[PDB]
Amino acid sequence: KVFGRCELAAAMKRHGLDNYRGYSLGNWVCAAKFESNFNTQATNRNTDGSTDYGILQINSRWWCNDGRTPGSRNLCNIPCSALLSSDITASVNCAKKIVSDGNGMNAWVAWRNRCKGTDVQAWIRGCRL
Ligand SMILES: [Cl-]
Ligand SMILES: [Cl-]
Ligand SMILES: [Cl-]
Ligand SMILES: [Cl-]
Ligand SMILES: [Cl-]
Ligand SMILES: [Cl-]
Ligand SMILES: [Cl-]
Ligand SMILES: [Cl-]
Ligand code: NA
Repeated sequence: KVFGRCELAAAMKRHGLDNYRGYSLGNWVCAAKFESNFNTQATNRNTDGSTDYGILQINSRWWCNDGRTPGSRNLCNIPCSALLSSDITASVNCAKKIVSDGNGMNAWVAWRNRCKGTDVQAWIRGCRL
């Protein structure tokens, strides 16, 4: 599913991501924009052999199981395929664990490089939330 911007903001809020760990909703929407362009089915292979899955490009090195990432963990206790669903529940629940892991949203390199410090409220501007 390719979400609309406000549609995704609303779904993230529904699932308790707004201000989670102090990160406003616009931070999450901005991260999703640059990770997946709001496409739940996005996948990308990393140089290390791991793969990133879903709207927030969650990595199989630590967070989900895909059966083909040697030496990896599955700390969200989910198949990586769950992160591609039109229903964002699994991605949101896993993102909550990731953002709590110590480095906040810097876990998402694209958030650090493209969202951090910017006017992230622009991403939810105009939305009925
Ligand atoms: Cl957009
Ligand atoms: Cl915001
Ligand atoms: Cl594996
Ligand atoms: Cl393969
Ligand atoms: Cl594990
Ligand atoms: Cl699994
Ligand atoms: Cl949803
Ligand atoms: Cl933080
Ligand atoms: Na894994």
